[PDB]
Amino acid sequence: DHQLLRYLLDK
Amino acid sequence: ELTPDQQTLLHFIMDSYNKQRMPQEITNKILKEEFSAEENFLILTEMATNHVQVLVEFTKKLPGFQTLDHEDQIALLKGSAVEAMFLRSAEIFNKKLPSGHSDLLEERIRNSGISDEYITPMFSFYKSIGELKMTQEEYALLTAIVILSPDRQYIKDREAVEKLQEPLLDVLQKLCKIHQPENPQHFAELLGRLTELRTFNHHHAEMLMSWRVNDHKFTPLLEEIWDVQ
Ligand SMILES: O=C(O)c1ccc2nc(N3C[C@H]4CCC[C@@H](C3)[C@@H]4OCc3c(-c4c(Cl)cccc4Cl)noc3C3CC3)sc2c1
Repeated sequence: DHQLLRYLLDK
Repeated sequence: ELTPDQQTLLHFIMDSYNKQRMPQEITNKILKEEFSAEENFLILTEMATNHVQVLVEFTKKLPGFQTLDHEDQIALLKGSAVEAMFLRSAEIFNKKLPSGHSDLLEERIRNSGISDEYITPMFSFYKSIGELKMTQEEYALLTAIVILSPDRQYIKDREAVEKLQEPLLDVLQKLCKIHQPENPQHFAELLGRLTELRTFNHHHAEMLMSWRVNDHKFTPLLEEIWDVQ
């Protein structure tokens, strides 16, 4: 969980 | 009366919402590809992973989201992904977006391994939604207020989400007088349809398991946001 959601949130 | 705060806020959201388009080369696949159960599912999977990204980018811009608790930021996305996805498709079917290719999109949904149990109510919902004759500004605000639901599982600071949500409800509240003084109970109708939309969370979890036991897989992004094991 989180890993890819986090990644999209930071940009 | 629409407060100046509320007019800018509103146009800012239309920015995010209009900015959310998925490329044509992707959505052209709805019309272009063979119609078989397997290709229909593949394409729904692809529109969905792409859509989730767009979703995140829209949510990110929602005022005060970027300054929320990180753990809650995730709880909201996972909490609202289905409801928000169902509203987007509702808009496609009701507004007949060219790039949504609605008739063919319906054909694909109707032959992608989903039980009749779910198809029937899904399309009842779309029909009812359309009958509200909502503007693009309303679809947009509802999506915003759905994403920022403070009643989702695992939220820590509920009240901090309320604060981000209440203004949007207020703006929608107004739009419902201002763009429809004819019918009074319009805003309340919207909210009732939200409740109805909530019921699709359970249907979608059963849909996922059926798909999975018939050896369909999703993408890593969908697997996260939908909690696929
Ligand atoms: O901006 C555009 O132009 C545009 C055009 C078409 C389009 N189609 C979109 N979809 C089509 C589909 C209809 C609901 C929203 C999802 C994104 C996508 O979800 C398909 C779906 C659903 C689903 C369905 Cl079938 C109905 C409603 C909601 C969902 Cl999540 N469940 O699983 C899946 C994938 C098979 C794993 S977004 C979009 C934007």
